[PDB]
Amino acid sequence: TTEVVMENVTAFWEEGGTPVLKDINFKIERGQLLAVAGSTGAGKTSLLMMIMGELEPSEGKIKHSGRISFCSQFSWIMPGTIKENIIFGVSYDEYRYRSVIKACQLEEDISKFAEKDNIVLGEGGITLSGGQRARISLARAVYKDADLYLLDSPFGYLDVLTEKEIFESCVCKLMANKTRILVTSKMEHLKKADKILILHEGSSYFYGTFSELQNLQP
Ligand SMILES: Nc1nc2c(ncn2[C@@H]2O[C@H](COP(=O)(O)OP(=O)(O)OP(=O)(O)O)[C@@H](O)[C@H]2O)c(=O)[nH]1
Ligand SMILES: [Mg+2]
Repeated sequence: TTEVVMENVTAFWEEGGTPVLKDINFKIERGQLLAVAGSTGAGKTSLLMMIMGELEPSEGKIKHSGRISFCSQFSWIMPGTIKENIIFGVSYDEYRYRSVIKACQLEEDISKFAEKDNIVLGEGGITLSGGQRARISLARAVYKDADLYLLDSPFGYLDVLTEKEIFESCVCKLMANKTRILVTSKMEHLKKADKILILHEGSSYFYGTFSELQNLQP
């Protein structure tokens, strides 16, 4: 039925501090995509942290079940091959790995190296670009089997067309049956999402659909 719910959620990082989230409400059905938008400091990553149990509500209720795969907004690499970085301790399957690689446009990068998927990262040899590290980090999160994918601004350092292509091939097509929360501000992502939550300084600036928002326009 419903995969993730927040109801009247208020939370604080620090006792007696200012609330980081204020009366937040949303629901995601199984297989849907929630886009979470808002300016820096609005509370988007903190919302993800609450779903992951790192931040408890002071008011309100939260529902979520099952395993989570989390993609940080800060890309990271550990010493090892590009294949090891993407599978990252999960069991290996050639078809699944290849599908993720292709959806993240990493096939083109990998094909250029003599060592192919065995190119070694994070050990002083290859220095990856920001966009390469972001696509590897996204691929790692998408390769993991999970009930809920939390993708925190995963398109760092990508030009707008590459971002659009990967949003479509990875988030929309490859992950079509999966419950997804994507922190993103881009118009097409909000338009393709089943629901949109725009945060501003902890509060719900807007919650609904892109179509509902368009209907409010003069
Ligand atoms: N005390 C404390 N404050 C935090 C922590 N993490 C985030 N914050 C603060 O909580 C507010 C929201 O922060 P975030 O949730 O990281 O904001 P965001 O929407 O993810 O911002 P961007 O990632 O820059 O787009 C901010 O005012 C932060 O200063 C923490 O671990 N401890
Ligand atoms: Mg953040």
